[PDB]
Amino acid sequence: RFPALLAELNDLLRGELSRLGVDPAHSLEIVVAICKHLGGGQVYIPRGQALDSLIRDLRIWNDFNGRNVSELTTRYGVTFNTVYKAIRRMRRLK
Ligand SMILES: [Pt+2]
Ligand SMILES: [Pt+2]
Repeated sequence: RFPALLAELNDLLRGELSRLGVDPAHSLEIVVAICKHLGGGQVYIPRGQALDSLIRDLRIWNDFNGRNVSELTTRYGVTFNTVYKAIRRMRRLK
């Protein structure tokens, strides 16, 4: 699909680019980096809930510094249990 998927990936990127200001011409520069470091074979991109659960945990575990779980439960409005599960998740993914 890539002639078409990469084409879509490009338009989406230059939209979000100009959206954040950045000149919409650096999109192609970004599509190249994604494909260059991520490419090789095929990957299954999650759709709904699986994706949404991951985005939540990614946001949480990226704010974790090793000792701020209390701060994370307050910033994200979720329970200690939810935060610890996200953490255990960065850890498990190899
Ligand atoms: Pt790489
Ligand atoms: Pt880590």
